[PDB]
Amino acid sequence: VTGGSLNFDVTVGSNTVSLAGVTSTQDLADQLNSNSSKLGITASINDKG
Amino acid sequence: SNAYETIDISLQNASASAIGSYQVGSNGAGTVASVAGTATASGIASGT
Repeated sequence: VTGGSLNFDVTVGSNTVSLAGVTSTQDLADQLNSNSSKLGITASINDKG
Repeated sequence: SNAYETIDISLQNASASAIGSYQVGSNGAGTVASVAGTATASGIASGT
């Protein structure tokens, strides 16, 4: 990630969202975990990132 | 003990996600809403 954010769309089955502010592994993990309930997925970050 | 003498049972599709909840009939539901929930000149008109 250099010079800007990696804003992208998240499509899972029927419901579909588009996150923003994608700059690192942890940021993604966090916003997906906040949004997993909507998408019906399980965003889990391990000790190794 | 007779043919086709049965008991119908229609359990819910799921207690899972979105399919089961309050169904949203709202203003900006489809694309965008008219006078209801916005400013306008004439206002709420007639209708049935």
